[PDB]
Amino acid sequence: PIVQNLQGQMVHQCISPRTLNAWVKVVEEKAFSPEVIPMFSALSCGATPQDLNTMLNTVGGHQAAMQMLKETINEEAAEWDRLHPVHIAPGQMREPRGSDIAGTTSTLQEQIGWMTHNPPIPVGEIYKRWIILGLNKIVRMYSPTSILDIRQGPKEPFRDYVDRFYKTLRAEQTLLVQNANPDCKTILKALGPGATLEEMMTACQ
Amino acid sequence: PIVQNLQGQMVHQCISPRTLNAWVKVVEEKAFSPEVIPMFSALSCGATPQDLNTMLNTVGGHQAAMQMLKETINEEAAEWDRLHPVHIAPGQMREPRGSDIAGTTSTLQEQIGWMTHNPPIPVGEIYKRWIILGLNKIVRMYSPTSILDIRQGPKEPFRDYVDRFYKTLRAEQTLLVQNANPDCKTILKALGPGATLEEMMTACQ
Amino acid sequence: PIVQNLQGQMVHQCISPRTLNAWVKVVEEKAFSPEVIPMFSALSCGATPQDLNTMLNTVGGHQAAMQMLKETINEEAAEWDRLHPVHIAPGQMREPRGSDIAGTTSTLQEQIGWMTHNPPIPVGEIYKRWIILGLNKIVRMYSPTSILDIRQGPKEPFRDYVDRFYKTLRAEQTLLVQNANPDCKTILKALGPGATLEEMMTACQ
Amino acid sequence: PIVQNLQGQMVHQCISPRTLNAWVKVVEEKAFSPEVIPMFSALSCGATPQDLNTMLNTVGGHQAAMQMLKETINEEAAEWDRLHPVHIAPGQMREPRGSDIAGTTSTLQEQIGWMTHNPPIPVGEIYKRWIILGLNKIVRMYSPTSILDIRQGPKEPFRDYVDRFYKTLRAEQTLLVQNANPDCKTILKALGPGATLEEMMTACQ
Amino acid sequence: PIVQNLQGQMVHQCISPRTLNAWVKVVEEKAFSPEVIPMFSALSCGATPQDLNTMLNTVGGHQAAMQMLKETINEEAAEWDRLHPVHIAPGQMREPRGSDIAGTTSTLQEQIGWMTHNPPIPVGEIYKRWIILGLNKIVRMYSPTSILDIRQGPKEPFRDYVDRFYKTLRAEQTLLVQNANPDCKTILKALGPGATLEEMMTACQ
Amino acid sequence: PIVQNLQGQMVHQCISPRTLNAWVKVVEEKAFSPEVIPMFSALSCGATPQDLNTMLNTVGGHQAAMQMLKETINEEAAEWDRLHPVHIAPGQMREPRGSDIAGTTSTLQEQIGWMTHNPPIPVGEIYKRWIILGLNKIVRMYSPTSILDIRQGPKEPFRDYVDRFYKTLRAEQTLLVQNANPDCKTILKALGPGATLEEMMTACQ
Ligand SMILES: O=P(O)(O)O[C@H]1[C@H](OP(=O)(O)O)[C@@H](OP(=O)(O)O)[C@H](OP(=O)(O)O)[C@@H](OP(=O)(O)O)[C@H]1OP(=O)(O)O
Repeated sequence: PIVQNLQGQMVHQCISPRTLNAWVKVVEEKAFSPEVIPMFSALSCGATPQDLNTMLNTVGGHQAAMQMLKETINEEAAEWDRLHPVHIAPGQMREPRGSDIAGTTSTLQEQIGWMTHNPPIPVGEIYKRWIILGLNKIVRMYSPTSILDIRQGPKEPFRDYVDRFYKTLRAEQTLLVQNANPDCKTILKALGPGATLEEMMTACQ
Repeated sequence: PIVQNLQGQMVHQCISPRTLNAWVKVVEEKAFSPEVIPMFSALSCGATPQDLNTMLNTVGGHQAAMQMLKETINEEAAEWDRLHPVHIAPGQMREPRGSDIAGTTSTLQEQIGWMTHNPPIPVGEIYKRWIILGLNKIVRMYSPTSILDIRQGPKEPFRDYVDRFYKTLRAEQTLLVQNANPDCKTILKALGPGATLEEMMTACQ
Repeated sequence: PIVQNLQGQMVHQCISPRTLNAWVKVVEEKAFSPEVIPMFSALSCGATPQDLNTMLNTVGGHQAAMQMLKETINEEAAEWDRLHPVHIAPGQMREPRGSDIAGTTSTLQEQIGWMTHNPPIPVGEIYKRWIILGLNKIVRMYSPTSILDIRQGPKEPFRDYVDRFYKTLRAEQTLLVQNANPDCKTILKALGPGATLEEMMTACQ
Repeated sequence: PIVQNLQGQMVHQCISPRTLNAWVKVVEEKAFSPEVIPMFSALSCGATPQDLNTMLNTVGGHQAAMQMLKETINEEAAEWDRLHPVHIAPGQMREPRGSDIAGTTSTLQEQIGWMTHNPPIPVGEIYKRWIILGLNKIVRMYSPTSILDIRQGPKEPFRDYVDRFYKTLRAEQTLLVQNANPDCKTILKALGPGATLEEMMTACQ
Repeated sequence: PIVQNLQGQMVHQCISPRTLNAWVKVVEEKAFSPEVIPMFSALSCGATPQDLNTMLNTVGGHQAAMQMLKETINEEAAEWDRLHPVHIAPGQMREPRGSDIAGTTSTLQEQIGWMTHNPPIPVGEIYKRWIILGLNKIVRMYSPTSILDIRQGPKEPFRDYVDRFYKTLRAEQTLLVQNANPDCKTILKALGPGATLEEMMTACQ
Repeated sequence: PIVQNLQGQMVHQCISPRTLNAWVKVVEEKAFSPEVIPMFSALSCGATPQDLNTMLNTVGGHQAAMQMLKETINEEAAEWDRLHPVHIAPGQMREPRGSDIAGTTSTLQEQIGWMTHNPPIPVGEIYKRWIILGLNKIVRMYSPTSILDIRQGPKEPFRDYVDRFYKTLRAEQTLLVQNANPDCKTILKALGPGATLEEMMTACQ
């Protein structure tokens, strides 16, 4: 990553073993549950394209997902190249292409040079947006169940039903009342319209 | 978070993997037991709105609770907007709206700019107050038992009863004597009024 | 806590996740065994009143003990207010009351201001003394056995007996010879007076 | 490794116990699965030849692999010596030979001297390229199965098949359709040409 | 402890939770095996008397041992007071007594003042010598077996016997040949005098 | 150890609990497998003689080995004294003897003084060479099997045989073909001379 030292210049620091290990574990434990994406974003704070490639490449399973992600990255890179065509002056900074942003045709020195320029060309932030676009599609694809099949069981506590319902909506990126069991549905119908979630959960407790 | 370096300027630092992992674990282990709230407050010391959103978004379960929290945050944001209406001068700091404080319509650069201004606009401290308001309502809602149902068993040591009693009061946010078993109740009645808790526990040992 | 940086000014630092987790675990594992108190004192080195409240508030069980501690803290605060009455000049440091020292009516900024003043008002050290007074009473109360009931068994090695004896004395805050078994008691009587513990343990080995 | 301190000079730092332990574990757990190579590259960021030799030498098993790697390193060193022949001036920097780059005939002081020269001779980056060449050959050799033997089972979900297929291709460094089961193959044939992987996985879900 | 910062002044630093936890564990796992003493010495590098008392006081068991240690410390303190009698000038450093060195009648500020004086009065190093004197007596006392009872079994490999023999000598602070079994004893007698341990172990392999 | 701070002077730092614990564990887990030696060398980077003695003394078992090591160290120290005889000028640096290099008759202050002198007397590097000489003899002695007894089993995969073969050669510090089973031996004989290990392993797969 690129960090500010104790004296206030932006410098390159090695990715820590703690960071590397945290990412690999979360993917092992959680696969592409939606909460993996904000964890990815937090663990890659200040990342260079080189560091982002490290994090993706260190994943050993889920290789269908990692191929789908490469495809998304190649589409965003090709759209970058459409919007930002490029033409080198000795000693001067060249303009990045899509494949430079994705870290496949650029060196770590060029990446640092772009990211610490005045004004900077935030190649790490741009690449991370492409990656997250790709990861969101994977989360959606790996979602096991439609929101239409989340219905409250006859003996299921309302809180447990709402937890399943919002967990599914999150992964898929009045239905709550419609899919409630007969007993809660009655209670909820009687609350009247524009009830908060707190009020519905209180009523059905 | 925003920290002071070794040379005494306020600078942005990445959220640590240690911090991220501590929060996720405590929610996995403790759910919305009341002691989770002072842990949240301690783990988010110096946080930007971006960092607070990271911590909330990295929770994978309890999605009914996290929806209730979004609702509370939207109410506080709307009250902010009532009290502090806003109208940009090139290069100058804009005034934050509710959604800027909650980190949904502001960038990390704007958040740092507000929090390190002279004088600062403590957007992270303001947002954290809204979050804690929301978390306290959740703790109260998830409290399993009324204080009225905490009564000392015929064979239950007085200390164990008092522990259950104050654990429940804490989550719900002379009753102690009234709910004691016959044997302790006698002892306690005879101590006379304005006995300390130490004196009651000593007497019933 | 308040620490000296690498350049020698006293500055505020966030409580670490390592510190927070160490305290919670030691209370989970050891409850109010006497050795918990020197651990508390070591983990709270340089603490502000805010940090001390964090550490106490993050404990989830033992809520009878934490209520007894609040009582002790309120007594010490009221005695502070007796000895040090208070009357604000724009921009000037106000004098702390008992409730300021205990961190309930003071901000973190005021606490840092007191603790780093020339000369300082060590509000964190004062509060920590009150807490430790309260914790010692709890250790004493939770002591399972009287020293009078620690007697050496007919087959118990003398070393194991002495370990139980001094473990109990520590928690309760010639008896050793009197409570020894017949065989050691004989040996010990014959050593004559003013024998060291090393000499008694050697003799009874 | 060679790192920049807080004041911006390139200095030598000891390899951390965290780094050493991370590498040894990943080799214990993953052997020569392909994802071990990007982990090696990330854990050896800024490494001297001495540090790279440490990491290789601390591996206790897989000694057939570590002998094959020595062979590859000796070939690259001999090609270095072909391209860059060498001839010492008192106090002056000598030119490195292949065996200097691999750290067997150079001291740590010479290695730092080369790597921090203006302009630098990046002996650590050169050696790491040789090592990675050698590691890729080992990954290929230890690949258990040909891509030709990865075929979708009659009851195997398409996603699980694609995961095995791309895991194998990765280690070996229209076949996907040809090796699909009869049911998916039909669906896939009907999609028409130039379907993305996302579209094939959606269709076969 | 007292450490040098990044800028080269000697300053006080809080004892780390890592240090505190390492000590407590090693005593839990190893009791007073001899290797506990060099671990104590390494974990207390730069310690103040306050820090040394922390480390001793955080031990929960072995209270017979910790009482024996207090006795040894009181003897060394009384001998200090014999050799170095003391008589305060406003603002000036007082001379330490035995009980000041052991940290019972001195403040942390006085301890830092002594240890960082020019020239320094190394109260932490002096106290640590007293503690180690006391710990060595405990190791000796807790030694389970006399060296006279370490004899090689008829089926015991010579290496395993030598390991037990030197483990015992270490704790107790030609016998090796005399206590060998008949078969090795013959081999060893025939080697002739002034054989190294390597030669004896080779011969008996 | 002696490290460079953030400002570029060589200063003494305490051995870390992480370092201490890593060494003790690796000896517990691996005994004197050959890979323990490069781990020792990496964990003792920048060590003073005091730090090296700490690491050796913290090992609790293998006391026959640690006695053999003391013997080797005493031989190297006596050869040092032969090559470098010594004769003190008030305030001046004395010349080190063998026992000074091994840290038994020198203080930590003298050791730092030598190691940071201009030019330095690298007492830590010299002692570490003696230790490693001693450790290599121990690895050799504890090697369980002769290379002559490593032969490929009739059902043993060639890769597994080569792993055992090079693991043994490493500890002992055309035989490969001679000790192969009949089936591989045939294949290998037919490859012709000067085949690489990669080619032999490919052929026998
Ligand atoms: O790995 P160790 O040598 O035991 O030391 C570590 C380590 O910090 P260093 O990288 O400076 O060694 C940690 O880093 P990670 O391995 O987790 O990346 C860190 O944990 P944090 O990341 O949360 O800082 C930590 O400190 P903590 O005590 O807060 O766990 C600390 O251990 P000690 O400071 O106790 O020695």
